Amino acid sequence: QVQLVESGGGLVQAGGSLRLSCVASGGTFSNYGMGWFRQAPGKEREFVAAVRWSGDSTYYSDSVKGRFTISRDNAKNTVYLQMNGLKPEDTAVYYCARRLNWRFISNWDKESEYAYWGQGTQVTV
Amino acid sequence: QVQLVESGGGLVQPGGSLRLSCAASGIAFSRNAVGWYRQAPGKQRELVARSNTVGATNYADSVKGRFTISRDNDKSTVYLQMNSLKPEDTAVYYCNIYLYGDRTGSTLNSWGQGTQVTVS
Amino acid sequence: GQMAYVTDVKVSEPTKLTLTGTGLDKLSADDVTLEGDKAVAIEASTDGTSAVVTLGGKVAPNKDLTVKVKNQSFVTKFVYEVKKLAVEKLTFDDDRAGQAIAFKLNDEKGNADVEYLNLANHDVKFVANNLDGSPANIFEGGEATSTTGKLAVGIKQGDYKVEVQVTKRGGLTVSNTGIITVKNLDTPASAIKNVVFALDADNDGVVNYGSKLSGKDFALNSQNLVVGEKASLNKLVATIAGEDKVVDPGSISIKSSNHGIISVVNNYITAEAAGEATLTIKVGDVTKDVKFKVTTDSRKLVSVKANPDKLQVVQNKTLPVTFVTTDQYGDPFGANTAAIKEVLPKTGVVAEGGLDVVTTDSGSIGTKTIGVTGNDVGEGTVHFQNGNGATLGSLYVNVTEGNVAFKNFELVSKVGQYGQSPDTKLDLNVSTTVEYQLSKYTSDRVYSDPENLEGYEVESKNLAVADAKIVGNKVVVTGKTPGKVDIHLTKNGATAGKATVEIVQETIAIKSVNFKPVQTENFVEKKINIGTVLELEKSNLDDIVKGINLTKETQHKVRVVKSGAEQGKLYLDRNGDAVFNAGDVKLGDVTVSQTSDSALPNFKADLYDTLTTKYLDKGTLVFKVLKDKDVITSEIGSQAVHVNVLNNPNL
Ligand SMILES: [Ca+2]
Ligand SMILES: [Ca+2]
Ligand SMILES: [Ca+2]
Repeated sequence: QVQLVESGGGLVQAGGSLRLSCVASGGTFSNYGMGWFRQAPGKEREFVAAVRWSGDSTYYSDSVKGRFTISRDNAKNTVYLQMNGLKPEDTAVYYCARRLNWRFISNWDKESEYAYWGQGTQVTV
Repeated sequence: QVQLVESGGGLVQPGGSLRLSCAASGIAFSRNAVGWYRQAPGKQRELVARSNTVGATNYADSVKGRFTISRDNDKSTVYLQMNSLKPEDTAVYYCNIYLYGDRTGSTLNSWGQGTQVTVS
Repeated sequence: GQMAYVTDVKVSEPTKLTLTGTGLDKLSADDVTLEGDKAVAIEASTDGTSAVVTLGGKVAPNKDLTVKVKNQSFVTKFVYEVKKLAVEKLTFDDDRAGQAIAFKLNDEKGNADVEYLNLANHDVKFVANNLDGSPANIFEGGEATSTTGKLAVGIKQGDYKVEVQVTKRGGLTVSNTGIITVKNLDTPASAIKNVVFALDADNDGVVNYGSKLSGKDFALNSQNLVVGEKASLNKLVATIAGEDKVVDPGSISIKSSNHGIISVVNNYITAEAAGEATLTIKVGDVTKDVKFKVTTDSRKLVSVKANPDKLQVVQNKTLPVTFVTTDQYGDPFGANTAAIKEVLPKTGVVAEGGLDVVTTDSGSIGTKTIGVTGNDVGEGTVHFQNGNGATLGSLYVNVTEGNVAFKNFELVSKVGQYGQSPDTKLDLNVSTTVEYQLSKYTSDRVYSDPENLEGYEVESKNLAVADAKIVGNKVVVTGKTPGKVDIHLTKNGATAGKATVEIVQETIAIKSVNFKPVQTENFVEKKINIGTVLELEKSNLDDIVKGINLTKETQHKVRVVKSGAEQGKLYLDRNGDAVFNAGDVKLGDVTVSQTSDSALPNFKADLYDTLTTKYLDKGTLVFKVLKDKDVITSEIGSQAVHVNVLNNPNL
């Protein structure tokens, strides 16, 4: 099994920026897709961003498009997410996820396509 | 994998006839219109004749009456009866699918080596 | 004519146009022409506001197309927009060539053509995976990815998750996933019996398999080809799970030991040059070697044989003679009128123009049953000659004087066999009917002709066992249930014929059931179902049932229908596909009920989800195996499951 340890969540102000990372440890990191998900206290799980196993294509949540930027570093097996202009309405626990399937790109926003999950870092704006 | 095998070309004198054959493979033969195309030395490629999936034929006004195209879905083969050969038919003849809207077969990726037709 | 008005023309698929308008139900395919070709089919909606027009070919995307519908003209362009994709849930063989991952684009009927998609500026990528997410090397070249979808020959069995990604060149990618199964589709044959090759005698590329041949095609008797001839299998019989059967052509492989003598393309063989070559026919993992010879001697007619070769016929009566015409190799030869000169004897036993042996009928090349009419009384031999006067064969004909001294009720299969009993055994598995006739005989006991059955009546003396009716000059007996039945032919209440027919029908059935030993269920969360009482061998489709003892030996498996209205139906899976269909035999039904004293609120009659024990369930489930679930007295056996969830003390 592969474990996901995320770090980079704190207490930012209305209109600032915060960067959070996700270090994995198991097998080949460059062959599976990465996805950032969040769950506000009292609401259901919602997709925020996804990066293709091979880069060159990124997906963004319709409510967060233009503000956030997902990127990856296969050399240091870490998932990155540049949050710009953070607002209070997106206050949620930011969990991270790695895809089960080798080189699959379809259904980047569906929970079924991710077998490994993180405990989530709290980001309170 | 696409395969196109032409045959039937000859060094026949003027006025003669040539039975052109084509054994096709990998081109969804029965689901496509097929046709014979020709290319003169130092000239563009043109569609001489075509036969759609039900046997309905079309010809270039340059070869009407003299050329008749036939197809066989059971053998995936195309035939071209070259009656009354005029020197103006000097070209290497190729068989391929015909896509509506293309006309010259320019959009196609795979072609065979053709069969040389020489009428003195 | 009718006002048909088109307001919009759109190329919705590589081969189809969609028209919008009014009165489109009055348009014929001929009314629509694209780039000079009339459409091949047109399917309008019931309101006539739209119509799908099928073209005689594929269209090149982003190319100007002129579409004419009656006096209206349109210029359109096919913009192929892949919006959705569906990967087929197909099952493949672990060792078979010519297999590809199938998929459908948008709402198209039929599989996407990867080669066409490439010409339409779309690239396709396939990604195979084991269910655990790891790569699977199932594509050509022992690979996990593909650009064509073609599968390798030698795949490790199991289930696979495959993804198809179609991307427009310089545009967006559309992708979806699917689950395929890699099984042993292969025919599990233990032996290859009869291998019948047929000549493609009319050189049309078509040789029927599993049915009557067409055109000039004939089944070879020999293993000789003439150079330039082509041939293919008409049937191959193999022993599959103890039964001989005509194998599916898709399961046969044919290889030549010498390609310069006989070459093979998809089991279609070509005689390349004179000499010898061995054809190895492979079905599953069993093989048969067939040694062929390629000669340079064209098939010529050498033999005309008659069955019977000695005909005794009454004057003015007609009797059948079967003629078999053959070549120098002993193979069928289609003889036309001019091929055989029928030299009639001067005694006049056969009339001038009374016998022309023509054996060119499709499906029956080289064989024909022809009526021979007795002309002048006497004896004589017809000689069958070729153009050069050589004798190819002969038929002796004895024409006898006519009268009627006897009328005997006879089986049509024993016609003209004086004194043979009309009594017969009719097996309903081979045939449902048996035919009789009232045969007329001369005072010299020579079979003349059947009696005209106008004015006669026929009666079955046991309507449940069989029915009997007069069809022309025959009595047709139709068998219904096993037992002995008397058939009576009469005229004005006088007996003209009697026959006893023993109807038999052997059908494999359940003799007994061995249920699993069952114990009282004292705990919660225990699932109870058909598997609690019957030993199952799990399947992805209908499960195999063990312990169902049958009345006959068989290698086929007993299965139970997993779901639907027929759930619980036990059947002998005669084709081995884990689905109840084709020639499978229904053996019975499995049912479940709770006893009258039961307290099981979550009980369900579903055999796979009968009960999951919960606090204070107490009762008894009775599982039954019956020959028919609708006849409670057809019960073969039962097994009860006792439920007593312990919850004490309970103050
Ligand atoms: Ca044929
Ligand atoms: Ca004759
Ligand atoms: Ca079956």
